[PDB]
Order: sequence, then structure tokens, then C-alpha cells
Amino acid sequence: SFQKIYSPTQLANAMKLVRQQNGWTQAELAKKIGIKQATISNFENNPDNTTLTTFFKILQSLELSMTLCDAK
Amino acid sequence: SFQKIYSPTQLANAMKLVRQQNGWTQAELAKKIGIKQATISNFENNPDNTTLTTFFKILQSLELSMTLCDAK
DNA sequence: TTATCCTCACTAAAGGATAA
DNA sequence: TTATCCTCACTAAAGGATAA
Repeated sequence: SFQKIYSPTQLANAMKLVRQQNGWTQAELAKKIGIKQATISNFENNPDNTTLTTFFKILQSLELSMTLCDAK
Repeated sequence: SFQKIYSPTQLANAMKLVRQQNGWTQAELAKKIGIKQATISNFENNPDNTTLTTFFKILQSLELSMTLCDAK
């Protein structure tokens, strides 16, 4: 159930949920994509100033992609 | 036709296309959402270090939302 | 119309690491 | 395991603005 997302907080919460559902650690994702674990922690908790690059890398680590859609 | 997106560049290119297709100026979107036109120009051309907050605001201006999906 | 410029205050992310 | 800390180099984004 991938819902429409409207903010960095909503985005981070959804992505964290995917990580937890799959039983992945922050450290293991971070290693896979070559970024700091600390960076993933910052994304999950403090997403607003997170870069697009960090977001896409994490998305890849989670075996996810994204699409645009209508706001409704 | 909203396709899967895998990078900041792909994301920016898709969003610019929506703006152009609708005939919107950078200046008008920027006004609507209270950010600089320069910021929108930076997003479209240099998206990699753009913040999640900027991305979501622009998405709103474009009458768009986003969802997660499988990478495939 | 939009890429581009100046300045300033702030932050992300890298390097490194810790507690419990 | 993950939130959190230090440092440093870099940038985004705000304020302001321009050319043509």
C-alpha cells in the first residue's frame, strides 16, 4: 500500500517503515550505498533539509523507486 | 504517463516538463509557494543538492504528489 | 523569462567516532 | 543498533538583484 506523499516527514516515515518491515538496519543500507549511517538517521528523523541525492540513494537501498502523480 | 524515477536529474527533468506542458513560469510557481525563482532554476538545472523541502513545495505548485514503488 | 550574480546565516554530509 | 557527537569543506536558500 504505497500512498500519496506530500512532505519530507511523510516521505521519511514511509521509507523508515519499509526499512523496518524488511528488517534492515541503517548500517547495512548505508554500507550498500556508500553513505554514512548517521546520514540515514538524519533522513529518517530530520528529513526537511536532506538532499535529493541522499533520498535517491536510500530509495535504491530499499529496492524502491518513485513516481509523480496528481495531487488530487 | 508518469514513469518510475531513479535520480534527482530524472526527477527534475520530469517536473520541468510538467511545468512547461502547463505553460507555467518559474516565477509564478515560486510566488505561489513562497520561494525564490532562483531556487526553482537551481532545482531544474542542478537538482542533486536540492532539499526535500524545496522538492515538496515545487511538487505542490505543480499540482502534483508522489508515491513510492518497487524499483523492479 | 530565466540563468546568473552578491551576501549571509545555516546546514548536510563527509571524515572520524561513542554509549549502552 | 541508532541517535548523537566533533570537525571541515561545501552548498542551498534566503535577502537582494541583472541582462536581453
